[PDB]
Amino acid sequence: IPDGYKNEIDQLVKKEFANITLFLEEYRRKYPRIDTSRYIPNESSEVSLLGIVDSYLKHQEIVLDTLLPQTVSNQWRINNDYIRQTCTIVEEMNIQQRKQINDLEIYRKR
Amino acid sequence: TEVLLESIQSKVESIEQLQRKLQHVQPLEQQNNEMC
Repeated sequence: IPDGYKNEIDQLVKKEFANITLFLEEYRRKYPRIDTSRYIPNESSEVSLLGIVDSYLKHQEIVLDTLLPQTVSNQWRINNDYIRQTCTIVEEMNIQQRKQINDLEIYRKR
Repeated sequence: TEVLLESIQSKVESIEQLQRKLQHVQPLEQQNNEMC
């Protein structure tokens, strides 16, 4: 009985039981360390010149040189093909485990 | 600051054009992200 004998035996087993890094782990408490929230805002009228040039121009020039297209979609789709080779390998192992698992149960059945 | 206002305008308009054209591979991203 998948509802009586298991419940019965469980009670009998129950009755016999009645008889018988520092920085990382601390951050886990649930707060990430704040980063530099400075570069994005700034102010023309406000304080500090370096922020204008020591924050925005050079990074924007590096951005415009970095922000690209020369290769475009070819570099992306080349990596997409690699992901498909990686995926099929896992499912082949899913099969190999599936066959040997059923094979062991098959021997028990006899 | 005005020089940068020129750059922010010229560079960001090019970045917005480059970004919208690229679209984060948004179809290739979904292709790549759904495979992940």
